[PDB]
Amino acid sequence: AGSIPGRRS
Amino acid sequence: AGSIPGRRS
Amino acid sequence: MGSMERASLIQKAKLAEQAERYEDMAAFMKGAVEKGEELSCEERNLLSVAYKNVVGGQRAAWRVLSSIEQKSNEGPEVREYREKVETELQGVCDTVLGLLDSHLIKEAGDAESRVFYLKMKGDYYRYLAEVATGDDKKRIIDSARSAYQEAMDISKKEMPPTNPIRLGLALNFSVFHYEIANSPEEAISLAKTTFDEAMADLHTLSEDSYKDSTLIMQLLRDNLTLWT
Amino acid sequence: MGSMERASLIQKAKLAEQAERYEDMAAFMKGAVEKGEELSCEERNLLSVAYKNVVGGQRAAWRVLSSIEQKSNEGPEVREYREKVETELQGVCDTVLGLLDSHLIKEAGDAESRVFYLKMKGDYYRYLAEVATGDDKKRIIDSARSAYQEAMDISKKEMPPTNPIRLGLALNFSVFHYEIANSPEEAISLAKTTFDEAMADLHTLSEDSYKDSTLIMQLLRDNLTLWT
Ligand SMILES: *Cc1ccc(S(=O)(=O)N2CCC(O)CC2)cc1
Ligand SMILES: *Cc1ccc(S(=O)(=O)N2CCC(O)CC2)cc1
Ligand SMILES: [Ca+2]
Ligand SMILES: [Ca+2]
Ligand SMILES: [Cl-]
Ligand SMILES: [Cl-]
Ligand SMILES: [Cl-]
Ligand SMILES: [Cl-]
Repeated sequence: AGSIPGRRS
Repeated sequence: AGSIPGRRS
Repeated sequence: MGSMERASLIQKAKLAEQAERYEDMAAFMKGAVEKGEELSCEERNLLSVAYKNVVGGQRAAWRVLSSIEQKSNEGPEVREYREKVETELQGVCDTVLGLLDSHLIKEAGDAESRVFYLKMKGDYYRYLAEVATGDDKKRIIDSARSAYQEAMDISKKEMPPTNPIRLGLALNFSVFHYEIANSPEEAISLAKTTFDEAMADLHTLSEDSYKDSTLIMQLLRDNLTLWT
Repeated sequence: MGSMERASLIQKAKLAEQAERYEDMAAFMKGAVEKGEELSCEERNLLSVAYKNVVGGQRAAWRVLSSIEQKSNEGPEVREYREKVETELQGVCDTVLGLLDSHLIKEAGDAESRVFYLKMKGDYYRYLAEVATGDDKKRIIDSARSAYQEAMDISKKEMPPTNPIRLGLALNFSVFHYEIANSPEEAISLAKTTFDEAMADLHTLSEDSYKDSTLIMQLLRDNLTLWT
């Protein structure tokens, strides 16, 4: 299952 | 130009 | 970073992101938060991106080490090194939680800022829960749940169902239900309802907002495909 | 890492590589070197892999920052942050060079170990040269050249032309000639002669050695394709 990647502005 | 990647044992 | 100007810290955080120097990015953004002013939308995203990258690398390393350790359980070095990485991960989570507690959440009055920070609070308690055992696991799980629930309550009252932060909050809370709380049915129900209510609101959006919302909806659908 | 056993440091370096924790890997291998015993073939590779990954990330960040800085030259923050990354990169190179000088090279009597360490010495002086300016650039360039040349002289006397370390040394020295020393013709000649002499020796190799040698030969050919 994936959460928000959230690693790029 | 590439040198030896050298980043994996 | 007390001697550096706030604006210089923000500028350097943006440079560190371009250079893929996420530890530096996080340190610059911690310094910016500690100047004591509220953060703009863009600055909140820089803070979040920085720490998500730092803790994401730690979590991936912890999972590799925990897998090796479990296989060896089928000298002390694997456990010792997993413990070292785990302590560093917990320290980063504690640092982010401390920024949120001193004083980002209490100064956040608009729904957009308050939801964003409460979602972060849920996420960093969830990362603590991933490595916790036993009874401290219980209290950490409840802290994550409570943060996400407060964020959900505000988001449902104050934001449209397509708002990307509302969508990402629901996505991450659904992951919490599935992976942490042992509530796969709650995870599936939340993802389904979120997806459906967003779909019904897409007609209100511009082309650019539509792209933002549908990108996160696809993540909800990807989880539903895996879970059902 | 003075209180940790040598064998535990090596074991943890291998775990850190699997976890993609290259800074930890390098610290474990530095501790292992500082125990004062010579390194085995496998341990030399762990040391090299660790530092190549650390300095590789720094070099990539420095190039991003230097590009932004040059575009701005067509406040002080870009230069300050490039300088910060540059200083950290120079510190890592100095650390590796200091391990080689105290005392890995002087204790290396077999050709395989001595060539490996002198190739490392050339490489870390080359990384210093990439960020150096002016006259200190000259002396750093000469230190790289001298290390590579000594390694080449030993390798040509003591190793077959297909030996992977001899091949990688020649590849990296050719890159030095092309990118650092402003000697593209010397770079092309060295890569061509190295490739041709290796090709003529492939018939002597087992299937596994053939794969090892041909992989590096392909890198020489890839550079020749770009340079000619
Ligand atoms: C939790 C979360 C993080 C990031 C996003 S986003 O990538 O859609 N984006 C929303 C608009 C803002 O600029 C912040 C980043 C959604 C949810
Ligand atoms: C400089 C250099 C590094 C690595 C290699 S390698 O990947 O072919 N390999 C050679 C055999 C040893 O096990 C060391 C690693 C070649 C050159
Ligand atoms: Ca100021
Ligand atoms: Ca001992
Ligand atoms: Cl450890
Ligand atoms: Cl406020
Ligand atoms: Cl700086
Ligand atoms: Cl010796």
